[PDB]
Amino acid sequence: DPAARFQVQKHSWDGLRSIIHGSRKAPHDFQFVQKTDESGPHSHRLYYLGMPYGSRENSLLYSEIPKKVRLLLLSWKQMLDHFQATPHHGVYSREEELLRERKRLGVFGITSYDFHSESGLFLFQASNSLFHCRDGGKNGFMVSPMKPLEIKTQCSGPRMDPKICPADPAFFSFINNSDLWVANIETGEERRLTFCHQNVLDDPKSAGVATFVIQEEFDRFTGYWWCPTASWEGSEGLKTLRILYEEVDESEVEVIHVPSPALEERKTDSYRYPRTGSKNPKIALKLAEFQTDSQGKIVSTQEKELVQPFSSLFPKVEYIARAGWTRDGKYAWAMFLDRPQQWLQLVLLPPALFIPSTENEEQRLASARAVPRNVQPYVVYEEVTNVWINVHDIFYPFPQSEDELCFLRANECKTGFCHLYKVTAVLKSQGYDWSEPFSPGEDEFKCPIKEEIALTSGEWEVLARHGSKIWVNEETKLVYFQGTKDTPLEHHLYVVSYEAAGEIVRLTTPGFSHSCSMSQNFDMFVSHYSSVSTPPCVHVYKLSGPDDDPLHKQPRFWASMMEADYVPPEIFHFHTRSDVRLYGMIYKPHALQPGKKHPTVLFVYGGPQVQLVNNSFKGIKYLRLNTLASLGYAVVVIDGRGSCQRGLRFEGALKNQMGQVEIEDQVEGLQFVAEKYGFIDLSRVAIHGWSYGGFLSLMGLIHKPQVFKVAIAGAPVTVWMAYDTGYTERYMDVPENNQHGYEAGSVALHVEKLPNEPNRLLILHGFLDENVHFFHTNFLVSQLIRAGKPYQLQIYPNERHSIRCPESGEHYEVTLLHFLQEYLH
Amino acid sequence: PAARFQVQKHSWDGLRSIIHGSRKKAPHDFQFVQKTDESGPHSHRLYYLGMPYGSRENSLLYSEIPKKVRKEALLLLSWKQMLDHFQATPHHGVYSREEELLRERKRLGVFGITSYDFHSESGLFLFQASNSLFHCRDGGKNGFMVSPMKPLEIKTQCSGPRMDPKICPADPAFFSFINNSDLWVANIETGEERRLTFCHQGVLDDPKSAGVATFVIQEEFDRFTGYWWCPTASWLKTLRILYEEVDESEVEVIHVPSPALEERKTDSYRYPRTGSKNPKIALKLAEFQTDSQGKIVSTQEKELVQPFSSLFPKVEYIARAGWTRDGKYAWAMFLDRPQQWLQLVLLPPALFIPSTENEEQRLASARAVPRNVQPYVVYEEVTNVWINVHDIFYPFPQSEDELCFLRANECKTGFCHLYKVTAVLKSQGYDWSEPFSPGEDEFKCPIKEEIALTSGEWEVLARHGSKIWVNEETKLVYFQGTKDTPLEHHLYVVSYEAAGEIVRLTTPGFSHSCSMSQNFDMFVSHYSSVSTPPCVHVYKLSGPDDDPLHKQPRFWASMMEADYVPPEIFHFHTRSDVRLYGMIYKPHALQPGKKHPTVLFVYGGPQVQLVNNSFKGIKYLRLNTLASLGYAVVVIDGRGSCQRGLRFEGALKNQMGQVEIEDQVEGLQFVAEKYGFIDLSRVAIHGWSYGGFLSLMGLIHKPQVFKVAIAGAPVTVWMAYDTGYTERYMDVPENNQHGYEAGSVALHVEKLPNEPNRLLILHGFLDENVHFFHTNFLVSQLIRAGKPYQLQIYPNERHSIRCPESGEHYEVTLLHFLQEYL
Ligand SMILES: *C(#N)[C]1[C][C](F)[C]N1C(=O)[C]([N])[C]1[C][C][C][C][C]1
Ligand SMILES: *C(#N)[C]1[C][C](F)[C]N1C(=O)[C]([N])[C]1[C][C][C][C][C]1
Repeated sequence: DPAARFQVQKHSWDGLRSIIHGSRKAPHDFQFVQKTDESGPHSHRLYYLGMPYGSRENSLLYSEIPKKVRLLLLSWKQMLDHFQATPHHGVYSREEELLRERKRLGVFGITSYDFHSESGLFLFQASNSLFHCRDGGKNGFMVSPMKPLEIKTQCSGPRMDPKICPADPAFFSFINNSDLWVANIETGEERRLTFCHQNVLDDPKSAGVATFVIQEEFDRFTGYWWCPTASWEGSEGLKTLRILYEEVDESEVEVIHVPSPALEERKTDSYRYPRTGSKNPKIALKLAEFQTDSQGKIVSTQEKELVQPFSSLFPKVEYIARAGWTRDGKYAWAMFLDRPQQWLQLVLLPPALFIPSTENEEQRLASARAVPRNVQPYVVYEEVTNVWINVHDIFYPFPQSEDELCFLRANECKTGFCHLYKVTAVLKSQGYDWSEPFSPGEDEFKCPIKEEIALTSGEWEVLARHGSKIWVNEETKLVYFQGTKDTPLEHHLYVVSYEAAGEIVRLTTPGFSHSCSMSQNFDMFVSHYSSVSTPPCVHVYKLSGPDDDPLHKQPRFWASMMEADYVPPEIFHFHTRSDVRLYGMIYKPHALQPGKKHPTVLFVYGGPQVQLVNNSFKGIKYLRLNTLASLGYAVVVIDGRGSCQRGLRFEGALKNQMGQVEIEDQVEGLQFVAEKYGFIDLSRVAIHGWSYGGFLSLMGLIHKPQVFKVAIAGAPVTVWMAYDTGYTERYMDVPENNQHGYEAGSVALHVEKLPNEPNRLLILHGFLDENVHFFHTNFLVSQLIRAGKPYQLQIYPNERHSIRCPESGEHYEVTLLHFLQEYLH
Repeated sequence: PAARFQVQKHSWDGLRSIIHGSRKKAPHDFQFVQKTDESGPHSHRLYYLGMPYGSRENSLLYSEIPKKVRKEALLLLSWKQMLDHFQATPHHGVYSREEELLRERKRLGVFGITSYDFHSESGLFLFQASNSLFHCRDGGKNGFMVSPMKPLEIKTQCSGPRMDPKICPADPAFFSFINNSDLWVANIETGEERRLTFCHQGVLDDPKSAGVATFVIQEEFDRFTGYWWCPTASWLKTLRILYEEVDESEVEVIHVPSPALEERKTDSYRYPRTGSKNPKIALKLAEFQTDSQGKIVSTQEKELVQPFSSLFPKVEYIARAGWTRDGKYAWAMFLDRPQQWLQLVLLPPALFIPSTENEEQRLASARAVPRNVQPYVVYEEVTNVWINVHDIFYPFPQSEDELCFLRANECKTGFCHLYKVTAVLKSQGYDWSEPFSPGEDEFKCPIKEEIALTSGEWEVLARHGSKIWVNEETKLVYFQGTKDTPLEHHLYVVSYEAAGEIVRLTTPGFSHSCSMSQNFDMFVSHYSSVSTPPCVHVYKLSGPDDDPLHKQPRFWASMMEADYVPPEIFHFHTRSDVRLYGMIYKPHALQPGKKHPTVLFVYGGPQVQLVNNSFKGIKYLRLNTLASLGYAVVVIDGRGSCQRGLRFEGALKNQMGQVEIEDQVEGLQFVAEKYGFIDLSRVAIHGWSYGGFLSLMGLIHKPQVFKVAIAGAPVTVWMAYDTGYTERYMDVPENNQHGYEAGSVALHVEKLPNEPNRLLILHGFLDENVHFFHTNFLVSQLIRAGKPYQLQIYPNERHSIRCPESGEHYEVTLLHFLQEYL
């Protein structure tokens, strides 16, 4: 009991600063391009985004893949010649900074780019502007880097979301001031295609734009999609180009004010923020045509809209999750969702279904009568559930060979795990009088399913979210994908035949988790892979073997791109009293002496769409947990029920009772860790997490005060009523439908249950947080004062939902160390 | 050793009960009205605003002053209600935005009726209540009631609040108000309403306003009104209103959070930061004609015959305005942007012509204005330090071609004193139809005489509601002042005819807040001392009518009477021989030889004196509570503080932060030697606003003196504070780079402590005076230097913690922070 309890060494504030300062002192976004020159030594050029160790910023790079190897390390050749993509002092525009928050982009420089393979044209944002360069194809392969040519513009403000036109690389598109524009890269000609935008709250219409809740909660960063092929309709031979697009009216969506980064100005910015229960934007898919002559001059432009309203045709639809087109350009498609997020629909939209917009009532019925009777929406798929629809990206339509459609689809709600299915929907025209107005039935456009074959199955998932995707080879009839079949703790690359659902073959080595990228030629892949114990590598594997059995191509290591007082944690697992396997992670105290009992930090997140505990390298993002361990803290992480990678039913334990299930699992994990490992002092446990983790830190202190001595709640969710529609309604329902659950899970309403003793609660929040508004902390403090309750608080004035600036970051870590040092006893 | 007194360490529940155990407005806004009835038993009815001990809200009250009182018994007057079971405070204490902000600008803590207007002959009372307007009739033609009457609400077609109600002096059938930043008028008898200005439309696109005091004018110049009734009618009959018209277009906007935290919205505010543009301003006139039936016939919008910017090129702020009692001239009190040059300017009504968009009509009216008519600059106060705005300006009626007036003047000698002045109004002759450029001293009247009525090393009180009363029969001016001592306000009287004997009418050993009968036969004094709680007594002025200067004030009757240990006032001299006054709370149940930990409670900015001889136990209960636990609490009025004249206050000029802490350290070291109980090893500095600023300056510049600092709502960056206050003491930023930087505590964060537990920051989130930005930007810079801090926010609080539950939490936190860390 006396000598048994390990006392942490108490440092001064400057001492802790030096400790934090001392502790702190990869290739992605790939494009495989084959070289058509047998006499040269290189088979491919691999293009990618990457940040070298010497460089400040992310940039466009390339490596040369050789034809024969005798351990190769590939050189990182620069593409742009001494180019600063990041603007002066890292100070982005408002639109571009907010895109970086919605995409969680910590890195400076070029973060997306667009590529067109045949022409070899690269298109990207840089310097709060647009830029381009040419390599490969007709332009040829460069040895030395080339300066990227800036694209001139008559538009004022930022040009967001550049995309090259697939049908014609002379053309490209962008968003300027919430409208769709198009332009000619060769001639410099620009043309505006939508006219939704003009002042501020007085200007609620926008076009080609994903709104806040769509970006943040549905992972869609665009609301326009190029048609992939061109028509040649007209009198005298003009070429037509199309863009499907989301139109938005935000009139009835509540406004909130968030402070500007320019603190000296003392202003806010206005923002359409749909809180749970309140109105989301009024939405529509519209179509935009434009014609071109043989000289590349944009002749005419047209605004088209659906022949009947979007709200009449699709009466139950609340959000457009995803959209695009078939590869031949025959149909546009969309992925729709109801407001509960328990009913999804994959809908085809023929171009003939769209007619020109006019304000005149006479003209619209003429164009409506001119639409063929056979033309209509075709609902090819319908996913339904008692839990919720997670949006899965995978939807690969095969080109038709009319009257049916074959496609691959990721589906979780059928069995409870996300799996690939091949589906044939039967397209049969009911015949519709589009001029006379129209009320659809409950299954109005629902295609019959001819067959639905399961390609994958089991107690494991195909990855289809947060950038995971399939690669489909139509020669060999194989679908390449990623998944958890080996284990929840490791991502792995698999291959399976979509023709014949037989043997799934694993192509990545076990004991590591893999983030993979395929050649469109299917001859080689990259895997950026890692483990808990080993830092990440990036290797190039060539798929080799006889062409008579392409399923069993043995992956042979070709070459490498990246290689290589930190002590890794140990994964463990355990069963709850209800027989549910939970995984956990422990960092042991460094230089441990058995028999000692050490104070413990329960690091938590615990919300949906995150798995903390898996077999990949943690020392980059979670260095602070190792730093804690270097001082003699036990650090424990538990993936409780709710967390992702374990299918729908595991996730679904949260449904309408957020806060209620999670802490019990965390307590069980903490008590398991106590019995297994001999070094936890349960008298000195601290709970700590950001966002949902801060919410859970507060729930731990409220419901389990004898378990947790202190709480360091970062950016916490204190009032579920103040969070958005998309996230909150999905897990917790609308507020009027779940009064008991909203109240029970709102930490601000249970402040009487928070401690009478001071030094047991530290709150942290970013002042500029536009995700979880500082209100949450403000309102928690308001209620803490009303109940007569002590608290400590730290603001980060130049910081949103994450602490990006290093000096702020170091200060955060020093404070945490001091709070634990002085008060965790 | 055993000598160091250690405070008893309580749990948080313990400190909460301590604070709750400790905590478990007087008659003001007086009107004397004589009873015109020899047979009846009462000489006067005294009307006033007041709040009984049982009652929640402030309300309109009266007492009956009897004709004879028994001199054996001490007679206590009854507080009779005017209104019959009336709630003046709106539902849940939730005022409108305009009305809540007026209560912040006035520091009005109390709920209910905070102002009212009275008309004496008719007996009409007019006042805001229930976010609406109300009236009742008593005295005069209406007669004197015994029991209370229900106040009649005034119906209106206006939407939103009706601000700033005033009865027309010339005709009590009429009254005025502000609705949506424009002047309106209405007839109380007939219910007819008429709008007179059209500056506001239907708030960034809509910058013009009429009849409105802007933010900096309310907050920094003590003017809460932008329109002034003419006191007489010309003859149908015309009635007049002088008004300030205002354009806020070029004034920067800032966003402050709304009280509705759930909304997560802000409110826009024209906030002129130091160096940036103040409003473009103007005096205009609004006339309206009435028939014998009380119908408003016609209305006219009038403007000065030449522009305001051409006539008065150097004038930046309109400090005050009004009219002469006969209605002959309007007048205004002007100021330059440095605030070192003031002008009292008379403005004849004939100088104003109808506004028209037609140039031909404007030149018709412009040619028609007489050549002899003009502005008359009757006074000019100028200084190297700054012009404090003094209210006192009494124009005598003209017994033409000259003007006698009384004027309070501080810049002449360095102390504020009464002078009788005769200006000669001689008409220079002006071609008003052609435009022209005034130079310096263009309209400067010659001074015939300027006689000093008062003089000495002491001040006449003329700010923050202080005023004179002038009796014209007896040729006496009654006033208030510090002639006896800086620590006590006292009532004096002196002849404006013959500048001779100043006679004191209030008893020494107390500080007095007085109000005179306009009949000069009796006064009220609301008075107190450091040792004794406040009383409100009625004194009758008695004696021979041939010698009115020596009327002996005899106590007539009383209105208000009354583990607290009062502090002890002291004084001492600096190394430079400047007398500073100070206050100490000794530790309760002191054992001499013990050395106790100490709280230096500080304010230290301009326009405040903390240390005087009046009761502190109401407003500074927390300082006694500190003392009850064994803290020494020391308060020092350093150089810069008010009540000491201009040169003492002027020690601040262009070096805020630099002089004040030295005087605080000197006072603290003096207190150490004199009183045997200060442990200088355990000294904390604590203050709000300027005090928080100084608490931070104490920690920066004297870290070996002060162990901890509890900075409340601090001024951390002088560049972020307003024009009116900052430019006056610290100049423009372009003119004082060295001083702005030296006095900005946010820029010297490297000098703040490396050790944690030495700095507690506190701030109201809804503070629209000292924006939360100040704390925010201090924290931002604390992070950049790698410096520890603790922080507390008040989410439902502006510049003051008004809500009691917030207040208790604030006090508990302070006790815990001191207990653990001092
Ligand atoms: C945090 N984290 C906040 C508040 C609430 F807990 C959810 N949340 C989010 O950031 C979500 N928008 C993210 C959804 C995508 C994957 C991570 C969480
Ligand atoms: C505080 N107090 C704030 C900041 C600074 F100290 C000045 N200040 C004020 O509120 C002033 N505008 C007041 C003027 C009238 C008398 C008291 C100070």
